[PDB]
This record gives sequence, structure tokens and C-alpha cells, in this order.
Amino acid sequence: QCVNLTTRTQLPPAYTNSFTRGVYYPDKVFRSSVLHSTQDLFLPFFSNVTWFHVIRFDNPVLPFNDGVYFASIEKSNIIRGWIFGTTLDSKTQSLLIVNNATNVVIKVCEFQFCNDPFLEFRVYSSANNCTFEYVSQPFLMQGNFKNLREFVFKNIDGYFKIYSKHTPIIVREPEDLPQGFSALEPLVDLPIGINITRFQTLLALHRSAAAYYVGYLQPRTFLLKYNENGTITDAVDCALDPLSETK
Amino acid sequence: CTLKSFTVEKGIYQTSNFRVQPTESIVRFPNITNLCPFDEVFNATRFASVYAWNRKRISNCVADYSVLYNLAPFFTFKCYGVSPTKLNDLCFTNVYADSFVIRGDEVRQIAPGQTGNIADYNYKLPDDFTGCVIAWNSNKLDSKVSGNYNYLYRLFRKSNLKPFERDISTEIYQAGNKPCNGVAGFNCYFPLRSYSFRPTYGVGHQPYRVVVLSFELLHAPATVCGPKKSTNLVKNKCVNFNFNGLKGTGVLTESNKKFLPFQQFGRDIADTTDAVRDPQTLEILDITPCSFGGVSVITPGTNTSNQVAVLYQGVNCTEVNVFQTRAGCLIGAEYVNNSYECDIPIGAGICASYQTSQSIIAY
Amino acid sequence: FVIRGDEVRQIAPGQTGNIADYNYKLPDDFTGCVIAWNSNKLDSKVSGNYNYLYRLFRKSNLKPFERDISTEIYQAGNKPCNGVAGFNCYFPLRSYSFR
Amino acid sequence: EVQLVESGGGLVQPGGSLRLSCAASDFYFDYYEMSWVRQAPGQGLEWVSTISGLGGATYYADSVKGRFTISRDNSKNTLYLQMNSLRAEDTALYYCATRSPFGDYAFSYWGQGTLVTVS
Ligand SMILES: *[C@@H]1O[C@H](CO)[C@@H](O)[C@H](O)[C@H]1NC(C)=O
Ligand SMILES: *[C@@H]1O[C@H](CO)[C@@H](O)[C@H](O)[C@H]1NC(C)=O
Ligand SMILES: *[C@@H]1O[C@H](CO)[C@@H](O)[C@H](O)[C@H]1NC(C)=O
Ligand SMILES: *[C@@H]1O[C@H](CO)[C@@H](O)[C@H](O)[C@H]1NC(C)=O
Ligand SMILES: *[C@@H]1O[C@H](CO)[C@@H](O)[C@H](O)[C@H]1NC(C)=O
Ligand SMILES: *[C@@H]1O[C@H](CO)[C@@H](O)[C@H](O)[C@H]1NC(C)=O
Ligand SMILES: *[C@@H]1O[C@H](CO)[C@@H](O)[C@H](O)[C@H]1NC(C)=O
Repeated sequence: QCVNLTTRTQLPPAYTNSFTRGVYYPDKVFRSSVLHSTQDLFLPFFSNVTWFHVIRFDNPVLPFNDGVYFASIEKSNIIRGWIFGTTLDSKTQSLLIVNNATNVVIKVCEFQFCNDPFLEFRVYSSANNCTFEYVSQPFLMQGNFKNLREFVFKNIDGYFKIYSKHTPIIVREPEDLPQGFSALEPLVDLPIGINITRFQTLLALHRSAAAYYVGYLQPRTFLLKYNENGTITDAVDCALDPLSETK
Repeated sequence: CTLKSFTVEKGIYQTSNFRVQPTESIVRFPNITNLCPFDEVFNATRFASVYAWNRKRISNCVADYSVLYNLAPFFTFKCYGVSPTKLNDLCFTNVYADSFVIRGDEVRQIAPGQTGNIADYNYKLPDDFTGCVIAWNSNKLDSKVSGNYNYLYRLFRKSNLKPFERDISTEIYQAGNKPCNGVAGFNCYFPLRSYSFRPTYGVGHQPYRVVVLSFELLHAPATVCGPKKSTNLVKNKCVNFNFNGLKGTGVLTESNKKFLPFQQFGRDIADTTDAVRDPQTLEILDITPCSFGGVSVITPGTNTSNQVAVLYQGVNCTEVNVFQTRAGCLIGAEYVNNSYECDIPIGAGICASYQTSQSIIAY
Repeated sequence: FVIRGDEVRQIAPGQTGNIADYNYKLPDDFTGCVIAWNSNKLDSKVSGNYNYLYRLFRKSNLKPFERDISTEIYQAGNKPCNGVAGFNCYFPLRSYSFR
Repeated sequence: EVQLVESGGGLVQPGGSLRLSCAASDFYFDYYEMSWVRQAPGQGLEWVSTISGLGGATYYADSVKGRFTISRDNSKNTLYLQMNSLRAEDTALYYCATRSPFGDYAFSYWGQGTLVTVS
């Protein structure tokens, strides 16, 4: 059974630009030394992404228009899943991804999710009739190191595509999206298509330092260069500057 | 024919295009994983009784009838409606498997049309039955020398009822019009017959696990299909490849293109399929069409002779005297080491002529 | 010939059904004209009209421009009826009902 | 041969309900299978739903997945049809046909059928 925590107010969020991050693989085709022009939903370069920081319980409901770019600079795995739904009224189907101790469990159901879900899963109490369940054992995860987890959630023509990327990052000056290329790989292609309009995250409080950068996608044409080993090394936005559109 | 004239002048003329035709029809479909649970009907617990014979809705799966083999020496493969083989090329919308154990002395009773005492009071099979009936002895794992009463059946019945329904009602029986009405004595016994399976008994009335597979087909789409082709992989030749969704013609070879775990296919500058991945056995190939080119006929003129030379543009004299040049493979001319004036231009510094018997030369 | 009212659509190139597959099939390159007209006053009486026959069961689909006047019994199952017209041996030609 | 009748309504408003009943008797129904097959005015035939006699599993059409449900009463040897959320383009004369699963794809017997129009 859920319980509304006490002493929790609201906090005005901030905004920060994305340093050429949020570029995934459009299709499952292998190419080398090819400059391909795609017209898929990508993240525009230098976009004002939020800067939800937790050190203290930032978990607001955010709109899901066409795509979500979810970054996480963590070291102790603070966040452990997400929740997607259009009304959150225990009436229609809603997607839930929760990280276990050794696996990831994804459900399509209408559990009794309350206003303030937080983490053994005390976020819901009952389980209605579900249409899809998936348990994936390989889940999704030295002192002077940190973990950067990139995720791209898209919902087009029914299939909810989930791209992921894991990388080690050095603890720099106050955290922000670092510079470089990531090339998120396709991870999940669930047989789904229920309507999704809003979403939220899932924290983990172990009662005896993290930040996410939720962004929004939009239709854009990108120019991707494939290397000889089959990975993308750079990307042109084609709608950023006169130089970017003349290249 | 290509010049629309009966008098061809001296010169080289390209007539048509040469292209090698494929030989095989390799498919290479993936390893099915959604197999049907046929082990919970055969390799399940001992068995179900014949008065409450159960069957599950075996639908929406891929039932491979080859996993049923490699077991106890099951004989009497008597199936009706369809041949014992060729089941892997048909799909029924539903399959129902029955599990019940009766005496093996008159197992011929379990068949369309045949009636009697076992196949009448316990479980009758209609004359129209396209399923598959099989049987096998299981006395080595379903017997014990004390008296085996773990399987019961029926003896008292008035008439023959409808087919294909379970008979669990065991109300009191009447052999005539005697108003017994709950006495439980002579001529009014309890309607329930029992068994006795002992290894000392002969092969006649020993327990026999029998299973019938009724293949029910409706207007619903076919769900229970069988295995697919999954042909062998033969490379180093032009084959008709028939992969999951990438069909076509071309040669297959070993490729060094290191694919990614999620990538399955590969394109090129011309947006054409270049490399593929064999689903069942992870191995990257390279789709390349076989040798093709244009045929050009060098003719010294129909007025003077009728001999011709054939030049295939873009070959290597290894797929069609012959002469390998930088333009193809000339067949019909003799490469003379001398050098004359270029009469019929062929290419790459090589030309042809009709010089002295009379034969076409290349120089 | 004479058909039903709802079965007039099946008399067309490409259309399938019961009359266009077992009685009269038109080819895809049919260069002709179909002309139909109701005959409820000349082919119908209030007594029970059963003087018009049609085929319901056949082994395969009838090819274009083929007349099947045979009377071989059908077999809806696997029982060798060998000409008895009984259970699973339905008669291939049944009569209409025009009221 | 043996053939029986089917009754019910003949007209229903676009949003009401109707209970069609195909009444059979003197037939081997429990091992046979039944189905409804509609016919749009001016069009061909279309399979609506089907029920079996062996296990009783029902199978509906993709257009009537969440609007049509049927149930066979073995005690009365009749087939019911309870239609929900009747739209304006579902008007068709429903035929009550039964066939044997261990045969071919041809319907054995055809019912009388009745046209039900919606406003
Ligand atoms: C992001 O929004 C903030 C507040 O509106 C603004 O100060 C900042 O300049 C914006 N940055 C970009 C990249 O537009
Ligand atoms: C965690 O893993 C166990 C074993 O698979 C599973 O039974 C349980 O449902 C999982 N818990 C969650 C978070 O659903
Ligand atoms: C699941 O339950 C909800 C609420 O009762 C219902 O609206 C939905 O149609 C159900 N889905 C299934 C799988 O029956
Ligand atoms: C690709 O792999 C080759 C061989 O390991 C290597 O030499 C080359 O530098 C790699 N290129 C990159 C950086 O993807
Ligand atoms: C039952 O077990 C045997 C032996 O392991 C096996 O060969 C067979 O495939 C299994 N499946 C069936 C038919 O139940
Ligand atoms: C496909 O099945 C074959 C036979 O068991 C097996 O050897 C092969 O590795 C399988 N491939 C995969 C990985 O699915
Ligand atoms: C033709 O084949 C020979 C022998 O394999 C090879 O040495 C030569 O390079 C080939 N030439 C062409 C045009 O491929």
C-alpha cells in the first residue's frame, strides 16, 4: 500500500543546453563510410534540457509529446525505472519499468500508482488485468569515476522504442551534459501501442547525489556519418546554423 | 535481329546482356523458439482417467510433430483423415490432445466407426476424425505389485449418449424398472469400475497410454503451424536467397564486416542489400550478384564471311580460342603477336580483323 | 440461367462466392455484357417453388466457361460413401426456394 | 434433410441491443461446431463468430472483437447472439451455420437468416 510522504514541497526547475547529445541509430542497417540523411525524431543540438537535481525528492510529472531524452549522471543508482501513462487514473493501460535486484521488469497494466511513488515495490498495492509482461535478466546497468546513462524513449506507430547507452564520466565542475558523441543503440521494441501522454521517474530511498536532464524530441533532419566499423562518430543538425545547413 | 537488317556491316555491335541464373533456393529461416508444450501431455504425471479425460486448448503456438518421437517404442501409428506423415505442411486453428488409459486387449475399439464396450461407455470417437491416434505401453512406469487401482472407468450405462463429452456424473444406476432409489445392494451397485495392473499379467490387458489428437479447424486464422524450411547454407555460388524479409538472387561468401549485436542487414551507397546475418547461426555474409555483362558481336561483314566473335563485357573467362583482355573475354579470335592497323576497335588497345585459311584475329 | 437476387453480384469477372465458383465462372478478360431482370411474376408462385437446382459442393473451383452436369456424390469427410447419399455424403445439387 | 429456424428482432436503433436465437433440435451438436455468417446488402458473406463443441472456445472477427459475444446452450440446443453497441454500417442478414471440425472448409447446413436494419 502506498503512503504520501511528509514535508515535500515544490522547487522551480532550471534549464541547461545539450552539448551535441541525443543521437541514436535510426534503423537496424549496417553502413560504413556513408553520410546518410535521416528524417526521424531526434534531439536538436543545444536544446534547453531540464536539470532536475536530487541530493531533495524531485519527481514531477512531465509531458510526453513525441519523445523523451533521459540522461542520468549517477554513481549509486538512485533512479530505478520509469512510469508512462496518459491519465494515471487506474482506468486505461499504462507502462511501468522497474529495476529489480538482478533484472528489469516491464508491465503494461493499471496499478494503483499514487501521487508520490517512491521505493520491495511500495508504489502500488494491487494488480489489474495486464496485457504485457517482460522480465529481462540483463537489466540496464573506482572512486574517481561516475556513471552516465542515456535513454531515448519514443512512441511512434505503436512500437515504444527504447534506446540506451552506458558510459563512464569523470566528476567535473557542477554537473551538466558533457561534450562528445554517444550513439545510443536500440534496446527495447516492446509490442505495445497504448496511448502515452505523460511520464514520471522512480527514485530509491534507502533510509538508514544525482541529476536527470529530461528533454523533448521533435521532427528534424540529421546527417549521420558511419565509421568503417559500423558506428556513428558525428552528426549534423541541418537546422542549427547556416554552416550546418550548407554542410 | 537487333539491327533489323539481313546485311550486317563490319563492326562491333552489342546485342543483349548475359547474366548467370541461380541454382538453389536457400531459405534459412530462424530457429523457432515459441514451441508448444507437448511435454505436459506425454511426459506429464501418470495419466488422467477415462471418465474425466481432460484436454487443453493447444492453440497459438508452433507444434513440431518431430519432438513426439525419440521416446518409448510407440507402435500403432493409426491416424485417420491425413497420412501419418506430411503434417508439417498444414496448420490447424486448434489441436486437442486427449489423455486416458484403458486396457490394451481391444485397443482397436478406439477408432472412427468401430464400437464396442470400452469405446462406448467411456469415450466414443465419431466416424469423422482427422486427428492422429497413437498408443504405447507404460507398465514399466505406471505399475506396482500390490494391485493398481489408480485408474477407474465405467461399466453401468443405459444407452449410448452424444460423442465428445466428459462423463463425471456417477448417480445411481438401474438395470430395469426396480425402484431401488438408494439401497446400495445387489442389482443396484455403485456405477464405478476399477482396474488392476500387475506386471505378472500378460501383454493383453496391461496398461496402455493412448493419446488422440483432434485437429479442429474453424474460420479463425491458422495458429498451430509446423516447422519451416530452414535449408542448408551453400556458398560460393549464385543462389536464390529467401531470408526472413530479404529475398533475391546472388552469391554468398564469408565477409569480414563486423556487424553490431542489434544490426541485422546492411546497405551500400546505392541503397542495395550488401551484407546479411544468418538468423539461426550467427554469421555475416555478403550478398553479391553473380557475373553479368553485355554481349558484343564482332562481325567482319555478312558480305564477306559469316564467322563472328563474342565479347562479354566485364568477365574473366571463368564463368562463360578464348582471350582475356581488359574489356572482357573474347571468344572466336586468335591473339596474334603481330601489330596491324586497328580495323575493328575492341578496347584496351586491342582490335580485331579478318586476315589470312580465313579467320578472325585479335591484335 | 436463373439466380437469386443477392447472387447477381457474383456474376462478374473476379467476383467469387457460391454461384461464381461452382455453377458459372466468368474469366478476367470477359468481353461481354451481363443482363439481369426480376422474374417474380413468371418464375414464382405461392405453393413452394422447387423447380430450380444449383450446386453447393464441389471438389475444386469451376474454371471459366465450363458446364458441370455430372451427378457424382460429394464427400464432406473421409468416409468412403461409395454412392449412398447419407451422412457426410451430401447431394451436390440442391433446389431453390422462390416465394 | 433436417433443418431448423432462427428468430429474434428485425430492427434496432443505432445504440440499442438485440438477442438473436438460432433454435436447433434433433442434431449431433455437442461434437459439431456452430458459427454466424453475415451478408451485407449488395456484398458477399462475412464470418462473424464461431464456437466449438469440443472445448467450447470462441473465435470472433477482428471488426467485432469487443462488440459481439455468443454462447451455445447445450440444454436447449440453441445458439445465442447478444450484440452490443450497434453502429449504422453493421446491418446484415445473419445466417446460422453448423459444420464438423473433421472435414473441409465448406459449411454443412445453412439457416434461414433474417435481415436486421439499423437507422
Ligand atoms: C533556457 O531557458 C532559460 C530560462 O528561460 C534561459 O535563460 C536560457 O538562456 C535558455 N537557454 C537556451 C539554450 O535557450
Ligand atoms: C525480482 O526478481 C524476481 C525473480 O525473477 C521476481 O520474482 C520478482 O517479481 C522481481 N521483482 C520485481 C521488482 O518485480
Ligand atoms: C483491463 O482492465 C481494465 C479496467 O477494468 C479494462 O478497461 C480493460 O479493458 C481490461 N483489459 C483486458 C486485458 O481485458
Ligand atoms: C575499427 O577497428 C579497427 C580494427 O580493430 C581499428 O584499427 C580502428 O581504429 C577502429 N576504428 C574505430 C575507432 O572505430
Ligand atoms: C519426452 O521426453 C523424451 C525423453 O527426454 C523426449 O525425447 C521427448 O521429446 C519428450 N516430449 C514428449 C513427446 O512429451
Ligand atoms: C539454432 O538451433 C541449433 C540446433 O540446436 C543450434 O545449434 C543453434 O546454435 C541455434 N541457434 C541459435 C543461437 O538460436
Ligand atoms: C581472373 O581470375 C584470375 C585467377 O583467379 C585472377 O588472377 C585475376 O585477377 C582475375 N581477373 C579479374 C578481372 O578479376
